Amino acid sequence: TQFNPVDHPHRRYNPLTGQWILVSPHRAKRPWQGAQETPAKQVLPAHDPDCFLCAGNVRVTGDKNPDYTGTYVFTNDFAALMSDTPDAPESHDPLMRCQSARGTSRVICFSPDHSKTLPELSVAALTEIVKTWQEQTAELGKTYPWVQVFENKGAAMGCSNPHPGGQIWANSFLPNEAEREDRLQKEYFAEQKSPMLVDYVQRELADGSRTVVETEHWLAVVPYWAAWPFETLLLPKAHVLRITDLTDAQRSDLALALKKLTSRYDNLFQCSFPYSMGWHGAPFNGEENQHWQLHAHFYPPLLRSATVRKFMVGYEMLAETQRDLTAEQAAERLRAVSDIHFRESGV
Amino acid sequence: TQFNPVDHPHRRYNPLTGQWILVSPHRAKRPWQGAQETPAKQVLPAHDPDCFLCAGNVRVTGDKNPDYTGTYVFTNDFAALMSDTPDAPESHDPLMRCQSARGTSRVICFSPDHSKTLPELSVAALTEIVKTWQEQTAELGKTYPWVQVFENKGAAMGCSNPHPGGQIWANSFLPNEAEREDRLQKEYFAEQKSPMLVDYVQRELADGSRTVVETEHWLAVVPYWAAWPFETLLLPKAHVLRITDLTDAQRSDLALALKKLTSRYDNLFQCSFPYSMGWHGAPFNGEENQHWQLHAHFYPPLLRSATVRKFMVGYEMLAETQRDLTAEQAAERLRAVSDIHFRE
Ligand SMILES: O=c1ccn([C@@H]2O[C@H](COP(=O)(O)OP(=O)(O)O[C@H]3O[C@H](CO)[C@@H](O)[C@H](O)[C@H]3O)[C@@H](O)[C@H]2O)c(=O)[nH]1
Ligand SMILES: O=c1ccn([C@@H]2O[C@H](COP(=O)(O)OP(=O)(O)O[C@H]3O[C@H](CO)[C@@H](O)[C@H](O)[C@H]3O)[C@@H](O)[C@H]2O)c(=O)[nH]1
Ligand SMILES: [Fe+3]
Ligand SMILES: [Fe+3]
Ligand SMILES: [K+]
Ligand SMILES: [K+]
Ligand SMILES: [Zn+2]
Ligand SMILES: [Zn+2]
Repeated sequence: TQFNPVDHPHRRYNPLTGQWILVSPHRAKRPWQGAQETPAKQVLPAHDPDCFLCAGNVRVTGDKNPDYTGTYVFTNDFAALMSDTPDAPESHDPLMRCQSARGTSRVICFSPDHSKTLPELSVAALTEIVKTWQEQTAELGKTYPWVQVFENKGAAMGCSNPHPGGQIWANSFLPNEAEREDRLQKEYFAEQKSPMLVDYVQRELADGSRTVVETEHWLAVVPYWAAWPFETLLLPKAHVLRITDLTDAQRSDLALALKKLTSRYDNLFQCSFPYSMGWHGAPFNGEENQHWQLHAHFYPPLLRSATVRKFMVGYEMLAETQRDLTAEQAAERLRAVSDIHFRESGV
Repeated sequence: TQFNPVDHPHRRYNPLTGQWILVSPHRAKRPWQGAQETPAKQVLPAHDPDCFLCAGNVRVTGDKNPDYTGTYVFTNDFAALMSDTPDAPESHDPLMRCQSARGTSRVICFSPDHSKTLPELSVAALTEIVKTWQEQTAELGKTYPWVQVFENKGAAMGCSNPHPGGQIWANSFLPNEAEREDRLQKEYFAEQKSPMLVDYVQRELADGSRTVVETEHWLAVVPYWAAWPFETLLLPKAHVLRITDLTDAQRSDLALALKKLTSRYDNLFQCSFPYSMGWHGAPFNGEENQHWQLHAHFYPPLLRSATVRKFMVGYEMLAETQRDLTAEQAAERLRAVSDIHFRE
C-alpha cells in the first residue's frame, strides 16, 4: 500500500532534541471516557481585591504590590533558586551524583488588568511585555548563563495564580533542554554551515502546510515534529541570537505576532486556551553562539475540544511521545479561525 | 555554607536517561491557588453493565467480551500502531524526516472485578497478572523488539475507562526511552563490567534512605534521581533481563511487592492513588543484553494531598524537570504508612 502520513502511523524526528515523536493519525477516534476539562470563567473583574498579583494588593508575605499600570516584575516569594546557595558535594559517582544549582526566580505581571490575557492586550501593551522580557534577560544574563522566560497559562497548565503573567527562572548552569538544544544546533551549524532554525524557517515559508502566523518579521508554525496537539514554534524570520538582540521593529512586530498567535489559539475552541510557553535563545556563556536561533515554544494541552485535553502519560513516559493527529491537521485547523480575539471582534 | 539537601536547591543525575533533575526543597510551601483534583469515588460495582471492559459486555466496536476470569487481553479497538503499516520514506534529511512505525496495541483487564484496583487484589490475582504480562511479553517479543507493558490509572493519568487494567504496546523500533536506557546501560556495563541497576540495587540496600518496599526478591525505592514527587523504581534484587526470565518464586514475590507498594501509595492520602507505571527490560533484538536489568517505574502525579498534584509545565518543559521535595523526604512519607490497604 502507498505510505500515507495522513493515515499511516509513523515517527518524525525533532532535530532540536534528537528525539522522535510517534504519530497515530486517527487515535482520537476512540471513545473518550476520561477527565473532562474545566473551562475558565469569561467574567473576571479588572481588579481582584484578594489577588496576590493585583496592583496595590498585599502578597501572601504581607509585601505590598506597587500601584502598577503596565508590567510589574518582582522576585518570586518562593524562588526555586537562590543566588548564594552552597555548592553541592559534587562527585563522579556513576550512580548517585549531584550538582550545585544557583539562580533566581522572578514573577512578571503582564498588566494590572486581572481579566486580560495576551491576546486581549494591545499591541502597545504587548510591546512593553517584550521590553520587559528583554530587560530581564539582559540583567540576569549578566550573572547567569541560562535565563529562562516562560509562562504557565491556565489551570490545566499548572498555574497557581489566576492573574495574567509569566516567570523568569535564572540558572548558574545550562538546564537539560538548553544544553541539548545548544549542542544539537552547534553540530548542525558546524556541518550545514547555517543555523538549523534559520534554514527551517525558509523551508516552512516555502511550504505553508504548517504555517499559522506570518508577519513581516515572524513566523509561527506547528513544527514538523510537534509533540502537543496544537503546539507551535514562533520564530524570527531573520537570524537572531537572543531576545535582547531584536530591533525595535522586530520587537513591535513580535507583539503583533503574539496577539495574532494567541488569538487564534483562543479562537480555536472559543475559550481561553491554556498552555505553557517560553523563550529559547543563546546562553550567556561567552561562546560563539552563531549556531543559535531565538525561538519560542508554545505547548498547549487541549486536543478535542475545550474540555478534552491530551495526556502525556503511560506510553509517552515509558517510551515515546505520541500524537493523535498530524501537525498538518493541527495547523490547518488553526488557520481556519480568525486571528482577532473573539472578545475583541465581538463576533 | 553547609550544604543540606532538604534546604538547598541542587541537581541530581538520572543515569538511566543522562538527564538532570532540579530539586528545590521548599517550593511546595508556596500558596496553591491552582487546580484541585477530583478524587476517584470509593464505591464502584463489581460489574458495570455499560462498561466496555466488563465481562460479557459488548465493546465500542460491537465485539463481545467473553465471561472471562482472571485477566482478559484483547487487541485495542483503536490500536495506535499496526503490524502491516507501509514503510515510510526514509531520508537522512537534517530537518524534516520520518521513519516507519509498526506494532500493535493490546488492552489488559486486570480482573473481571470493575472495582478492584491492584492493591485491592489478592497476591494470587496479582500473580495471574504477572503471568499475563509475561505471556504477552514473550509473545509479542517474537515479532517486535520493543514490548511496552504499562498502566494509566486514574483520571489524572489520562485513563479513558475506569475498569482496572493496563496496556501493551509493541513496536518495530526502540522508542526514545528504550533506546537511551539501552545505550546508557550498555555504556555503563562496558565500563563497570556490572549491570547499572544491579549495582544500584546494592547501593540502595547498603543505605535504606530511599527504600519503600523490600521483599525477598524485590526492592522498591524513591530513586535517587526521582522526578515525580512520590515516584518509585521497582526492581529485582537479582540480575534479571526481562520479565519473562523471572523464576516462579520471583514472580509470586513480585505480586507481593506490588500489593505492598500500591497499598502504601493508596494509604499516603487514603484515596485511590493515581499513576502511570510500566516495565522496562531488555529489547528482543538478538543482541548482547547483559547490561539490562528489568525494572518498573511508577510515576504518580499527586503531591500535596488527594486534590493537589504536581505539574510538569513551564520550566520543566522548556528547561528541566523539577521537584519540590527530596527523594529522601518522599521515601520517608511512604514508609510512614501501613502496607495494608486502608480498605481490606
Ligand atoms: O504572594 C505570592 C503569590 C504567588 N507568588 C508566586 O507566583 C507564582 C505563579 O507561578 P505559576 O506559573 O502560576 O505557577 P507555580 O506556582 O510557579 O508552579 C507551576 O510552575 C512551576 C514552573 O513551571 C512548576 O514547577 C509547578 O509544578 C507548576 O505548578 C508561584 O511561583 C508563586 O511562588 C509569589 O511570589 N507571591
Ligand atoms: O470499547 C473499547 C473501549 C476502550 N478501548 C481501549 O481502551 C483503552 C483504555 O486505555 P487507557 O490507558 O485508559 O487510555 P487511552 O485512551 O489509551 O489514552 C491514554 O494513554 C495513551 C497511552 O499512554 C496516551 O497516548 C493518551 O494520551 C492517554 O489519555 C483505550 O486506548 C481504548 O482505545 C477499546 O479498545 N475498546
Ligand atoms: Fe527550543
Ligand atoms: Fe527504565
Ligand atoms: K500565569
Ligand atoms: K487503566
Ligand atoms: Zn490579580
Ligand atoms: Zn468494567
